[PDB]
Amino acid sequence: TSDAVTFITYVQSLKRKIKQFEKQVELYRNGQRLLEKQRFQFPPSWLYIDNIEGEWGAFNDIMRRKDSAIQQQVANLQMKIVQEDRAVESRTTDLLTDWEKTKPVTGNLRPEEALQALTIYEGKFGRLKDDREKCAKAKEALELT
Amino acid sequence: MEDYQAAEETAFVVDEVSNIVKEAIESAIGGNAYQHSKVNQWTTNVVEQTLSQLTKLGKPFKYIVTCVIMQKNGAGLHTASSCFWDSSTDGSCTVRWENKTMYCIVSAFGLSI
Amino acid sequence: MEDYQAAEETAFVVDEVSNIVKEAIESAIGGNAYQHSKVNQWTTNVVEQTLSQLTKLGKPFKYIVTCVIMQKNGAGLHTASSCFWDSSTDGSCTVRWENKTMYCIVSAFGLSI
Amino acid sequence: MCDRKAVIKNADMSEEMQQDSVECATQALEKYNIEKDIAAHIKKEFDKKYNPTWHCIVGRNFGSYVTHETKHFIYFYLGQVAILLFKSG
Amino acid sequence: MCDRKAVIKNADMSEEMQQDSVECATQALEKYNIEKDIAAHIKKEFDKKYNPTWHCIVGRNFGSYVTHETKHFIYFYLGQVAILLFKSG
Repeated sequence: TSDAVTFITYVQSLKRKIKQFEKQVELYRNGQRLLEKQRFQFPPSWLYIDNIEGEWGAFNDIMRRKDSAIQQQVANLQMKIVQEDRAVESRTTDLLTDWEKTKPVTGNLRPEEALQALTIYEGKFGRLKDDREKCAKAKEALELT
Repeated sequence: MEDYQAAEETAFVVDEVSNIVKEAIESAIGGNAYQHSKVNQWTTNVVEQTLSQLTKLGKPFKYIVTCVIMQKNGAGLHTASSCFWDSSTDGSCTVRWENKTMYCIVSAFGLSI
Repeated sequence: MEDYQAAEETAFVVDEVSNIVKEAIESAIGGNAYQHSKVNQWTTNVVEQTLSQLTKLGKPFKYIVTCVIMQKNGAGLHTASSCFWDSSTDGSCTVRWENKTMYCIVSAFGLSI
Repeated sequence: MCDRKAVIKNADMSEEMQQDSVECATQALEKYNIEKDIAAHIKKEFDKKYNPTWHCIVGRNFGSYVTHETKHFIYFYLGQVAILLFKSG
Repeated sequence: MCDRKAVIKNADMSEEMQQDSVECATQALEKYNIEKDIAAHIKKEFDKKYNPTWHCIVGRNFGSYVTHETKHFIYFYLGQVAILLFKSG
């Protein structure tokens, strides 16, 4: 759903543009009017105005019918993200405890075997950090939770 | 005479199970056309009504009711059920129901306690 | 410790039944495409293999195997099943498999004898 | 050749086969005088070309409300002849 | 109530759906005045009852050959109001 809510965020970014494009069409639907009363010989590949205005109206209607609808049903997504970030916090606490236990600060340990153990720790810690940042970014993108 | 009556009381009659399933489908589906969002809803109602009637029978057997709702778009329909039980006391009934736009097959199994 | 082992032996292991079901589906079907003349053979082979491996377990469970095969044409498919038994002994398992052009839903029910 | 300029009054379609609709309706109008047979020829030609199934009407004084397949709808004019062709079914 | 009679030209369908069409589409005609809006009624309503995808055409003088599913074609005259309605989906 992250990617999904990404597009959800994306579609909000389009809304203004929609209005923008809409008014362009408005200005467009004015200018092309002059086109017929300036006696223009319309080319065949030239698509005609009513075609695109109808399909664009249908475009806006379908978008505001289904994207909006799928946007309200986000509570399940809300609780999914909530439990995901609780799991992230739990794993962060587990990693904190693992770090406190695993401290190789003593020099009696053979340096490179402790280096590889710390490398395994850093790999799983990087995965934990990736999970945390992904959950935070999904939360702020969805922005309802 | 009493033994036959007791056996019929304790026997899995296919006719009444089929009638129960048909009534459940009629009450939950009836003449309604197919919508993708309420398939869960009719499947739940059909199975619930069927199991409720079957347990209202009081007839001493474990019940299994499965419902498959399919749409008339050229999709092929095949439901096969071969099982292992005691044939003398355990039974089954498959009810296949149609409207202008939907298949609905409900399979009911009754097994000895 | 012995009691736990015996209970597991008489338990309806949903994972084991699901593994048997998926093995039967793969052996009977594999990666072949849709053929309406092959649906009967595919369903029958899946059901009989599932029955054979469930019986090879040796558990005191009456086994009920149902198979649903539907070729992908955009048709949303739901199979629902709500039943009645003593849930501490009997179990059920629904395995759904799909490839580029197929859906197959297999329901296996084990009821303690 | 009678230059019947086409103005397409509604479409969800690609432009190439919209002009294909224009040309095919031009040929059908030049070939037949029966509006029924105009629809016959245009509909058969499209069913043959881009795989069935369409529905075509030709008339003068008409409205119609339709559900069609995406990229599979056109409604234009040739001369005084309103021509509609959509795909659904 | 003006008995605008459903005088029938072409039909492969049930008399009941024929004549249900007749009352409710006449209902369409009665409140409204506009051919396309009458079509909006009639096609939307049988997408409601006899399920999508219907296709309706309201006019007076046209030629339409279309494909319709079995028992799904009505084409007749209600006054000079020629009414065509077929299912395709």
